[PDB]
Amino acid sequence: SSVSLQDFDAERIGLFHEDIKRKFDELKSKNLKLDLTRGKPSSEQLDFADELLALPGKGDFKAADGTDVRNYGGLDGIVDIRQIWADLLGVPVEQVLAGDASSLNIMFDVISWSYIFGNNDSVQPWSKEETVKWICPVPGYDRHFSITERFGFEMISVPMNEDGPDMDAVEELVKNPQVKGMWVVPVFSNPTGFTVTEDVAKRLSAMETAAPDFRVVWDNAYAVHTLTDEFPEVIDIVGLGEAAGNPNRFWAFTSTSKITLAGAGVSFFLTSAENRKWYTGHAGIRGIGPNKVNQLAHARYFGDAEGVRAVMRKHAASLAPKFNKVLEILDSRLAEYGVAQWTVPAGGYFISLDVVPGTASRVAELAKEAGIALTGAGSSYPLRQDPENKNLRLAPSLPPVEELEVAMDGVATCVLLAAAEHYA
Amino acid sequence: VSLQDFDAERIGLFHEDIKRKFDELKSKNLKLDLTRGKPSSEQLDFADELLALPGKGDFKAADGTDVRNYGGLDGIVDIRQIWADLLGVPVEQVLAGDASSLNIMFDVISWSYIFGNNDSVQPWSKEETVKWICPVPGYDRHFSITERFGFEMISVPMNEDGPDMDAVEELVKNPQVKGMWVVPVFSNPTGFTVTEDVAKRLSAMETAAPDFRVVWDNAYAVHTLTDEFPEVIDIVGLGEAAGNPNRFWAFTSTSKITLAGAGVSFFLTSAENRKWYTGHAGIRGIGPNKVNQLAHARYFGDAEGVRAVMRKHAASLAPKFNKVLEILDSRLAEYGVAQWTVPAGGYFISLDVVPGTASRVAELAKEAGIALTGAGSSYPLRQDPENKNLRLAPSLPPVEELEVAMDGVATCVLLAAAEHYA
Ligand SMILES: Cc1ncc(COP(=O)(O)O)c(C=O)c1O
Ligand SMILES: Cc1ncc(COP(=O)(O)O)c(C=O)c1O
Repeated sequence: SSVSLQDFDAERIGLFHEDIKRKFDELKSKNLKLDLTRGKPSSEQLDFADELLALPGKGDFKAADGTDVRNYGGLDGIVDIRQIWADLLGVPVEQVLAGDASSLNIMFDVISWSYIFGNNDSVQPWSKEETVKWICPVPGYDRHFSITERFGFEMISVPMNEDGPDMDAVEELVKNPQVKGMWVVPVFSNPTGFTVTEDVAKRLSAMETAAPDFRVVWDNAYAVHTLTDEFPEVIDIVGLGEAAGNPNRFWAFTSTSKITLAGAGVSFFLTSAENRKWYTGHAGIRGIGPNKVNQLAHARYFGDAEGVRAVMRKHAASLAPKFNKVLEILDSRLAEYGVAQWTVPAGGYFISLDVVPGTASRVAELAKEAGIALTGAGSSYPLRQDPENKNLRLAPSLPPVEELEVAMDGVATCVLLAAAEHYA
Repeated sequence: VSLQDFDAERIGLFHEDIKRKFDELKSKNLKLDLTRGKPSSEQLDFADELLALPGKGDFKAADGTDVRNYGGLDGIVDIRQIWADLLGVPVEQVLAGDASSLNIMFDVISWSYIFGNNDSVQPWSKEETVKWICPVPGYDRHFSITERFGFEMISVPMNEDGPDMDAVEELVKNPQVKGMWVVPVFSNPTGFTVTEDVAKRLSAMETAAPDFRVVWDNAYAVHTLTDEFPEVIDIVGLGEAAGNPNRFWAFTSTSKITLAGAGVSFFLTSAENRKWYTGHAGIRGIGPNKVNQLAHARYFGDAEGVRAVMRKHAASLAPKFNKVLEILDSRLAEYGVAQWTVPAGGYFISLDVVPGTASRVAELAKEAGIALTGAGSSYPLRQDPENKNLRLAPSLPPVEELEVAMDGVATCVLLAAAEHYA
């Protein structure tokens, strides 16, 4: 009685194909120009931080330790913003470095410097190895993969599961000394929405790796970025490494790009004492230090960690209805057919949609014909290669709800037409 | 009579007297510092408004870009256009970054080492040896970058008209030589300025390395002490005219214009070099801080607004330089122990003392509570082969502290000289 599309008989699927073609032609007739690709805050979210454009303000230029933020010096970032983030994340302030307005920049730099110089645990620079391998949980973040691609690292994929990366697979892979590191987005992961559990974190902390200088990039970009009233747990991953006897394993990051201003916020690097010393030793050759004025501006804007969480409540209220609309259209158009699976995230910036394998690129092509921009098939995979051609990323944050409704209704029609083509 | 011409008896008397004066200095329990090439608080106060810019509701660049959101690797048009106008170059030449030009210099060297630059046949990491030309006295933070990368640094004199071009043109015949540092206007620390003729030689010279780069770090491009602004040679244009369009990586910043560490940096280079840079920069991140760029554009308004700011800096700094020069004149000139630059701009005075004594002068000054930068600080690997050069940084302290500090330094110079000759 219930029958999925893949189980429709030959005639039934042919007739379905004719029907959904009608619907697609109706869609194309609307002459839409809509875009579901932009993983960035809306204007209304950026409005929240309007005061920050006037901070720290005339005459307000002393950090909490007396530092004149207007003059040179200090590689670590100012104590005011470091302490707020330490309090927010529940870690010792000593673990926290605060940078400029890009956490990606710091991730690039620590990889780059490991490549040139070696890290503090290296016996030689990564540039001297015949092959460098890097573990990539998928679906994941294109800008991560682009860094390791640029450096010529062989990227080895593993599944990103509901509780984190597949640890049976990771534990096996790291037995090869070619493997130097891995990427993970541990909370509301980009784009699955999945979150690393304590058990998986402990496995990452305790596993033994063949490379003596192996590093996990723990890019906690969505550390407080809830859609609900409940904030996710902040695992003190640096502390878990230390407890396991692998203190230098984790390079942890976060930022305020999706809290304040996207591209004009403050970044953070959290790591062990030996790793911090290594980083600041190199960073002090690269320059005199980060922008302390913007750090003070941010400290004044937030006040304290509760002030950060109050801002995140504002973002949640803005984003929630957008996620809800996408989810409700996916359900109302697709659920009955058994053609697609999608995440129901509790935070972060994306919904991850799996369609009939072999059809994701066709869905994106159909959507384009109908004036709806989707992120390309494979975009969440190393080298833009999804071996199942099934996954699509949806970005609800920017457009208004009315645009999301029309666009997602269109996407649903494209999913069904591509599926009908595939099965017929 | 110069000190070096005093006879044994006379130098002995001099030595005893100056040693007593040094002891009297050391008893004052001073805590002074002539090392910091930083703007003073009074200079930083000029930009107080900038701490509140661009202000609520003011977030659009001139082309309509929302500066609060992601994207754009080149910097915003407003600040790029002001600097293009200020420097007299096409706006297309100008990239605007974050608050450190050193960071960009480091990056382009690092990326040449890892990846090669756009004219490389292989990354610099693949070379057995990389050599780099270092005009001296020069900037320690430049030399620290090339030291960190393990490049062999080859010194050449920084003369009044720029680097010794006979020496440079010979050195670049060696394909191991991949580049060169220069501070081309009010050079750090000599105050010397590259002439048109030397710039044309740099632009036209044949280099053995196909991917040779000059770092033209024009940190003091508008940083006059007199209110006469120096010529801005369009060095990128000169390289283009000479048929070496990709030779120059040019830099400047607002660190000594607005806020030191919270300003805006600039990278000026050829089209092919810009494409190479932004290709790599776009992997490193999503782009620079456009809000601070807009803040700076609003603060200045236009190139004339930048020059008005530089006049404020000149009026603050000129009396400090004058006071230092007056004390050098009144304590040292008659003895023939020292020579010093008399700069028209920039942040330093370069002082040469009796050869073999610079480290002793710095040690004596430290005993007396006066911090001087160490001997060799303006040389690669901190190695001044004559042990004669010292840097003086007048900008931060008030002139009252400068007079006490410099009087003490002069006593140290004379004691070290007396020890040397006795
Ligand atoms: C996983 C992840 N990391 C990093 C970033 C970008 O961060 P930043 O602006 O600090 O470079 C993003 C985008 O928000 C992201 O999704
Ligand atoms: C020659 C030179 N270049 C660069 C700098 C530092 O510039 P930034 O703050 O833009 O890194 C200085 C200090 O003013 C300098 O003397």
